[PDB]
Formats: sequence, C-alpha cells, structure tokens
Amino acid sequence: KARKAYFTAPSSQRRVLLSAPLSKELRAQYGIKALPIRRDDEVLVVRGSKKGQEGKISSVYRLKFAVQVDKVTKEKVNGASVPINLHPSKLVITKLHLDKDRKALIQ
Amino acid sequence: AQKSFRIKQKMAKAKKQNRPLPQWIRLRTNNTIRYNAKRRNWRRTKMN
Amino acid sequence: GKGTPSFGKRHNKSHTLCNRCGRRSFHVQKKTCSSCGYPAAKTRSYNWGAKAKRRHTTGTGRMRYLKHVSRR
Amino acid sequence: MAGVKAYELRTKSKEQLASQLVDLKKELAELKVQKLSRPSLPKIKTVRKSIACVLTVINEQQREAVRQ
Amino acid sequence: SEKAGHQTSAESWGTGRAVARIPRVGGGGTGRSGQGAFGNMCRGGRMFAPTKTWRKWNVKVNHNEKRYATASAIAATAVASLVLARGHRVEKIPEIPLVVSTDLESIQKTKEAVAALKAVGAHSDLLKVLKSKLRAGKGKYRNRRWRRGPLVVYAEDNGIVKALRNVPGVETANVASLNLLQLAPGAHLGRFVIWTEAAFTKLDQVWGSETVASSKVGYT
RNA sequence: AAACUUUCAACAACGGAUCUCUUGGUUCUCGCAUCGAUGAAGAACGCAGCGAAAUGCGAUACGUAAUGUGAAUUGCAGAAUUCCGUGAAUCAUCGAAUCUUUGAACGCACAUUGCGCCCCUUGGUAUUCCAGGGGGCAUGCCUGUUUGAGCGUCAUUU
RNA sequence: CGUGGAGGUCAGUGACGAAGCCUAGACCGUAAGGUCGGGUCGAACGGCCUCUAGUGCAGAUCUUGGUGGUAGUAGCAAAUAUUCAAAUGAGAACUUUGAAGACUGAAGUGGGGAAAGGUUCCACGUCAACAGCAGUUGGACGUGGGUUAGUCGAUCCUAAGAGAUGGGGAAGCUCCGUUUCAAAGGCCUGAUUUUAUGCAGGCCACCAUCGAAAGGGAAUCCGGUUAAGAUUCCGGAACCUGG
RNA sequence: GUCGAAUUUGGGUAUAGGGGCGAAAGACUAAUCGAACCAUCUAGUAGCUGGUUCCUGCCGAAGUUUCCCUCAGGAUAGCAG
RNA sequence: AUAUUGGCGAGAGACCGAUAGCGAACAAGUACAGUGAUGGAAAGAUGAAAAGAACUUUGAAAAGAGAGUGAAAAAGUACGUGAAAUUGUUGAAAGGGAAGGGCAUUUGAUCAGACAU
RNA sequence: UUGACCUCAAAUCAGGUAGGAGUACCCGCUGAACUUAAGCAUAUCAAUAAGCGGAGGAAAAGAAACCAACCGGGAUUGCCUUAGUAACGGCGAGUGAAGCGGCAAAAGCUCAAAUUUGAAAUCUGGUACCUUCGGUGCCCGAGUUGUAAUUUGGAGAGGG
Repeated sequence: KARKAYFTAPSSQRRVLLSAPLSKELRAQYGIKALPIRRDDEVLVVRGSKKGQEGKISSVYRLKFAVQVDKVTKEKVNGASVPINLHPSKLVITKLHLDKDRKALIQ
Repeated sequence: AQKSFRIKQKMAKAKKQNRPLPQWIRLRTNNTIRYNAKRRNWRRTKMN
Repeated sequence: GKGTPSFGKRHNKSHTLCNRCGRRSFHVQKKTCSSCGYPAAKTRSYNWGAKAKRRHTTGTGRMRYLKHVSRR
Repeated sequence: MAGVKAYELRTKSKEQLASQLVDLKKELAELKVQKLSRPSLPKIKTVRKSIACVLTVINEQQREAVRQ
Repeated sequence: SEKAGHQTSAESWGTGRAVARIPRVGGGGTGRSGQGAFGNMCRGGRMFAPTKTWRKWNVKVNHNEKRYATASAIAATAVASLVLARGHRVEKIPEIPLVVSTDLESIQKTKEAVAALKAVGAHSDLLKVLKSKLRAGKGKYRNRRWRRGPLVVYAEDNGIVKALRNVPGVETANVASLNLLQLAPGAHLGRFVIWTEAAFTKLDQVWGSETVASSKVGYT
C-alpha cells in the first residue's frame, strides 16, 4: 500500500518506528509495553543469531534504520573491527538510561 | 574573442563543472550513482 | 556546393539567449522570440504540450490552513 | 548569536550588538585567513551560522521598533 | 490513458527506404524516437481496443429473479448434503437448519461468543478458517494478499454480535438483508447459518410487496 | 586418418529472455478553495569544511527565528575533524526573517552591466566637480489636494 | 488444448527448496497438450467448479533489442622522405636529445588577428579508454596554475535601419505613425532670493531611445620581465580629461 | 572563362510563405521549393497492397441472375451452415 | 443542488508490471538533435548483512593461481534468475556438387515395463 | 485692481487601483478544413479544432414583456422523460429541440419614475473599546453635492 511514508519518513517519527520491547524485569518493574529505543540504554539482542549476546546500544543509525550495540561487533578476519547493524525491535531493553524527559514520557 | 560577462560567467562555469565525478558521494550511506553523467567535452557537445 | 562546400559557413546567429528563459532565442536583428518575447512576453504559447513547469516560491500557500487562519 | 539567540535576544545597543557582530566578523575573516589544509572547517561553519544569528536578531529589534 | 502514446509528432516516410509505412518521428539522438511509433504494431503505441471508462462496467438483474434467487438458496442452508460439500465442515447436531438461543443478539464479548458459537458445534469449521495460504497471481502486488476459504455466517435481528468481528472467517448480518451472494457465497449453493431469535422463527415474514412460487411436485 | 563440416550431448561464452520482485504509472471516488504590483508564475548566477547533479537555499545562501518534538545526535552513522543536561542539521513553522541579478518589471537601456536625476549622510573641504553607504524618479485610470488656463463665462470698489 | 487475472474449495504444493530455466531420459492423449525423473536455481505456486479479457504467431519490405555468413575480407595508397645513435622507459619505427637528409621557401608549413570556439593555454602526474598501426607521446585522462589599463577595445556619435510617447486603426493578440494637433521641453545667465522658487530675456514640435570591437572617435611609448600576460605588471620617460 | 568592373568580398541592416526575392531556370528561399519549416486538425481518407496467432470433428461452396457514373466495388437472387 | 474536471487533500481498483505502465520506477521533460519553433531516449534487482577478499605470479601494469567472506562467490559493484540466436572446448557420428523429411529395417547407443513371489 | 461659475491640465507631492500567471471545468468574440455524402459544390464534419478577451470556486441563469387549450400551471439550474419523435434536409446523406409528468436543490428581493433640496456621502485631523501607516465610532475642519430616507410585484397603498 503506502509503505513508503514508511520506508521514507523523518526521524521525528523514525525513532518511534525504530522502537523496542522492554526487559521482563523492566516490563514488570517500570511497567511499560516498550519504547522509543534510546542511546545510553543497555539491551540483550533477543532472537537474532547474535542471540542472548548483551551490552549497550552505543548509537542508532536511524537514517539506516537499525541501532547498534557497543560490545557486540562484527569481526574482520582482516585485523579490523566493524559494528554489526542490529534491528532494535528484535533486541530487549535490559535497562533504560532514564532521563527526566524519557522519565515523564512513562505514561 | 574578447567576450562579455554574460558569456564570461557562463564560460567560467563550463570550467567549474567540467570536473570528473566527486568520489566522496560514491559512498554516501544510501546509493549515489556513479559517473559525472553530465559531462561537457569541449570537443563533443558544445557551449551556447 | 549547395551542401558540404557551403554549410561550413555558419558564423552568424539567431540567439544571444534571452533574459527570461534563454534557450538561445532573440532574433538578434529581429529582437526577442522563441519564448518570453520581450516585451509583453506572456510566455507566448498556443496548444501543444510544453513544460514550462518548474519550482517556486509559492506552494508556501500550504498556508491556507494558516492564512489569516494562523497568521492571526 | 553563537547560542542563543535566547542570549543575543538581549540586549546591547545597535552600537553594542555592534562590535559583537563586527567581532564575529573579524573572526570569520581571520577564520578564513586560516584556509590551510583539512579543513573541517569546522567552526568557520559555526562562526558563520552564528554571524547570521546576530544579523537576524539584529534586524528585528529595530523592526518591532518601526512598529511603534 | 487517452493520450495513449499517440503522444509523438511522428510521420510515415513515403514508401522509399525499405522501412515500412508506419509513423516514425525524430531526429536526432538517438535511434528512437527516430524509430517508429504512433502505432499498435510498434512499441509504445495505442492498444488495439484501447479500453475505457465507457465500458459496461456494472450489470443489471431483475427483482422477481434475484428473488427466486436469494430464495433458491436461503433453502440451500438446510438440505446440507450440499452445505457439507459447499464448504463448511459439519456434524452439527441432527438439526438443519441449526438455531441458537436468542441470547447471541447480545454477547458483547468475543470469546464468550466465539467459544459459544463453538460449543454450538462450529469448531470443526471455525477452524477451516485457518488454512489460509497466501494468494498466487500478481494479485498480491495490488492489495489482496490472503486466500482463506469461507466460513460460518450468523444471522442477526438486534445488533452485529460485533464481538464476532475480528472472528477469523465468520460473518454476521440481519434478517431483511443478506446478499444473494452471502446466502450461498462461493457463488455456489450452500452456506452455514448459526441462526438466531425470531430469526428462524420469523425469517418469513415474506412480503415485501409480493412473492415466492415453484412447481415440480414430489422432488423425488 | 585429420583438418573442415554439419549434429546432440556437457562446460564455459556471447547475449538478457522467462520466473518472482514494485518508494511508478493508469482509472476510478470523496473532501477542499486558493497567484501577483504586500513584485506571481519562469530565468539565470551563485550558497556546503568536503558537492558534480536531483534537492533545498539567497551574500544571514542544504539555511537564520520562533514553537512544540524534542529528548540525543544531523548532511543521521560517507569519511572527517564533527559537536552534545544551558536542548544538535528532523517534523511540523508559516500569528517571525533573509529573500543577489531578473522576469507582469519598473528612472533609460540591455547581445553590454552600459547611462542619467533627485534627497540624506561621509571624504577632498566653498553647496555647485570626482568616490562611499542609506532612501528614492515607470503607466494607464479612480478619488480628494494643490498651483495656472482660455476673448467658456459671472460679478466686483477702477 | 493453453493463457493472464475474480468468486469459490481442495484445511491443496513449499526454504528438507515454490517459478522459471536445462535434457535424441520415461510415460499419457489422434493432436492441441499433459505428467514424472534427473540437472538447475531462490519464495513463492497449482488441481477442480465457475467468472473475466489487452488470452496464443513465422511471416505483416512488421515493432524494438540482440546475433551471425559475408570476414580477419574490404580496405588502411594526397607532398620525392626519411636515416644513424644515445638517452628515458616493462616495452621506442613513432617519445626527447644529437647528428644527418629533405620540404614548405614571404600571396609560408613563418610572425598576429577577426568571426566562432571556451580553457584546449601553462605546470605537474599518468595511460583503461579515444588517436583510426603503435604510444612512454596529445588537443587525451587526473589535480592544480595563469587573462592586471586614465591612453588598446567596448563604453559616446550618427548609418541604413529598428523603435515607446501626443495620438489614430483593429473583437483582439495587436496594426499604424516619428515630418501636418494644450498643457509644450528643459535649460540657461541674470533672478522675488540669507541656501526654495516667480520673474527679465533667449533658444524652443529639438518630434525618446537602440543600432559600428572595419565608419565617426580625448590622451603612451622604449627597455625589462613569466611555466603560461602585457602599448597594463615594473623601470624610466610621457601626454589627455575632469577639479 | 574572366580577371579593374554590370568587379570580388566581411560586417551591419530590409523583403517570410501563394509570401518573398528572380539579367527568368520553375531558379533560390538553412542539403529542403511547380508553393519552406514546426506543431496541431490527425489514428485525415482508402472500392487498392501486405498480415491477420491453438488443436482435432462434422457439413460444405461461388465467378453465375437482375440494378446501379460497377467495371478491382456493392446490392439481388442462386449455392451453402 | 453528482450543475460541471485535474491543481491542494485522502481514500481505492477483478488496471500495467520495466519492449506493459505517463515519455519519464533512475540527477527525465533530463542526455542528446535542430539557426529556429520544436523534437527528445536508453536506463530498476550482490547479499539477510560488504562480511567488497592483507603471501606468491609478471607485474609496465590489469590480472591470474591459490588462497580467504557467505547460508552460495554456480552471488565478484561485468553482481538473483541467465532461454535463444550465436561462439569455444570435450565427446561421439556422418560425409564423390548438399539440407533437412516420409515408410521398413540393419548396427550401435540407451530406456521402460513385465518379476511371476 | 480684486472673487468665483466652467470646461482643460500639470503635480514624486495624498491614497488606492490593473497589468502577469494560469490542468480541468464556466462568459464571450472569432473561425477551418480533414471528413460523409461512395462523385462535388448543397450540406455533413461543426456553432467542432486553432486564434483572441474575461472570470470563479464554480460559473452562468433566475422573480417572467414565461409556459399556456378549458384545465390551468408559476424564477433559474440539473436529472429521468419528452425523443431519435414536431420539425430541419440535393426532405438526400444526415440534422433534430420543446412544452402540466416523476425526481434533485429551494428564496426571494431593489432601482428609475414622486416630495420637505438635501443633513446622506469622502476624506483629515483631535480623541476614542479597539496599542504606529490600521476593525468603527464622536466632534470638528475642507471638500463633495441633479447620488439623505418611504415607494419597485404586489403594490405597500402614494396623500388625505
């Protein structure tokens, strides 16, 4: 159909598309379905082959549609290191870099 | 051919964009398409 | 003669561009033509698919939903 | 200004916002006299957009003026 | 598209150059449109027909007929030597039609419904709606990516038991409606009516402004 | 007997068909009332630290302001130095701005960036000559204002 | 018999591999066709009952794209015109240098220009392409540089001519008229003046303006300079214009 | 052939389509001329040419009648399904 | 007052699916052609992800051979699929001016069934 | 010598005004041929294309100088009908619209012509709920002034 307002929308609503589920612990304590994947947050790559593997979502390349996890990185057999683009809503929000703003948002 | 700015400026531009593909753009994380593709050759197509 | 041998004589013009549009088109000696016939220009058209489309400069009348409908 | 904006918004004279502007300008200029390798610019860009912040904040607080 | 590729200012060439008497255009740059267009045989020329809005898009059938019609196959909803073969999967009690307490004109809840429509014995079918393999032909590419057999259709009287909305396959109506499509869709004779209140008991209620009739004696 | 030649095998090879793909197109239907002398449509010429173009923008030049969003990065993560809890290039924004040289084009022109006239203010320092920044001089009509025109014509102390 | 698509139903087929493609491999139809196997690839697809139409190719000197026989063939033949040796290079018939031999032999193959060309100019780098053999070479490709005015020229003048306005024709875009139709057009010296502005008087449709890089036409020359400019830059020596 | 005169030629200007210009040929008028070029009317018209796409099964021909500005068309009978 | 349709806005379709579909899925009214008015195209798809390939071979060098990346390089920015014309190679077979059918068979090659337990 | 009345101007002197654009669709003007007639003029094509000048959210039309038999009906607009019929026509080829009927949407109204010659109008100033060139006031000042109010289908009465 449309699906281009999709594959062609502005960050102002690309974060909220690049979203992610909350940790059982978190999804119980804090008590929210999920949220707008946030940076200084931590997570645990749920069902992707780099499974269970864990760490912090350094940056999120929205203009690439996909967020990246610090430690979890793709290794070159060529003495070099390169990030491994991870798809937000397939990880799981371990802990949130909760800020008065993101805080408030919890409604 | 002692020109006039009208044809000067223009002459000058022929120059300014007479240049091979940028090479940065070549790897803009999106696509980019290769080759100047608009390429005057002061011996092929011609000015005014 | 009529051809080759002639032909290689092209060395005057029908151009000098314009000042509006400018696709080479002012009959130097005649003055003004091929589009915005300076003067009265009026584009000077007819009925045969041109374009003549391009980019403004308006469309900022996405105001409307904000004319004096958000100007005050 | 270089901010803010929320800053330049107040409030020194036209002959005060003055050498602020003239300042940033002699900046941008020398900032160019650099011109040597890289080039980043980066704060040539900074100094620039700012140059304007000043300029714009400068052409309003003389307008609301005329508006009296 | 009316401007249908009779969009060129092209010509013929007066037999005299081997080429054929088709319109051609250009020059120059390049090959085409110095080619040969404004024609069916060529590339990007008129369709033959070239279709149009003006066609006979909609069709007209008569009342007394769409009546012997809707009727013909209200009465398919019983004799279910067919209603077996026409889709829906039954054991369904020794009771065709097969009515339900006039409760279900409320049931403001899905499961309480669904499930109810199920101990009502529909499970067997309320599941068939769930061998849903996804289309085939390029249909897909154009907003129709489904292919799910038909289902169970419950007849109203008061509301839409619209709990039964997201119900995967089953479709609700009222009493004086029912498209002679629905009442035997698959446009084949036979569909499941989990009925209802004055429903079965007060379908007819015929007239209307007249109707019904038929003649071949002992259908034996 | 080979070479050659045809033929059919498999492998490559020329070529880009068939299959599936769709941020197009095409036709439907349903809301909605807006350009410009308050300078439009269109055109040039330019503007990124790095850019050719498509795109956006105008010497405040891929943008100023202002909002809410934002809450966290943009030109999103090309690289790159890049910079961030006092709000970053994204959306919306048109209750603000900037809007070169133009075009209904406009003081005269305009195959040129050519040629005048006012007013204000700076240097030469006598306003009247030469250079700098600011503001300005089209036409047709509408209406009033304000001066003067005829033996159109009235009346007055001569 | 076969096709795109639509309603249905077969709880049909399928990443353990759906289409499509490849088979002097197998079997069914008298045949349209159909079904396996095997190889092959990658995400879709079919049987049956019906519905629908842009539903079947060998041609139409048919459209468009692609190929081949012709065939390594035709062809690459305008000035006597070329040679030795170094050097630089992975490689010299062809690049540079040296020497030799010969031309164009001042109505040139030399030294500037026009008009047109836009950077071909210059330096540096380097050969996929292009050059029609070749290439180290180029006008080629890549990155950078270079166009310096009171005296040169354009700018002003008028030429045929083009053309707004006083107006007049035309439904109208517009046509027609610069020599036969208020207020004129302004300017000028003196002027009512302490710096506005009448006035004394004069010339008065000046019938706008555009139109020459060969016509008309203020005023520069010598020497030096560069990778590439120059009657300019710079040295000295000048003349014109306005104040 | 002619080669100082009806010379040759640059630039500028003027004449544009049944209109130009022409020491006249139907010449020239951007390789275009016994009426330029561009677009549109416009898929112009076509009693004439060309092609007109998958199987088998059945039945199975006309050229002759009459009226037409019909002579290559058509009507009309007659043949067929 | 369905009284009339392609600029804003938004729904949708037994519509086309890249020689179809607007000419334009793409830096398309572009490249490019014509003094001029006008005329005006070809052109989509490695993957899930660049993970876009760091000895040795001349390298003029370009690449090659191994290597390595991947679910696969029978995915190499000449990138899914890769028919055909058509070309190479291997393999067989046949040829006294020519092409290739049709009926029967010889020979060779190859295949199914019938398995009778 | 000094005021006006009046036609005429000139003002950068005040303030607005237009001029261009533009897919569709609306008001006009102006106008082909190709075409069919198996010829070709009539005519058809067609009040069509092209050309030109004007709008809008629609536009245009609209309170009848109508339709009509009696019967009567009652502004436009649109639709379904009327109707491929009345007519028009080398009465050939072809043209071919109306008006009591059912729908859709519903609205009706103001001038000129009549008196007490205007106490009605523009401005620009001061001030004013409205914060600077500005929605409207008031008072006042110049200017306008054959253009202040009842009356216009039906008459309201118009006057008494």
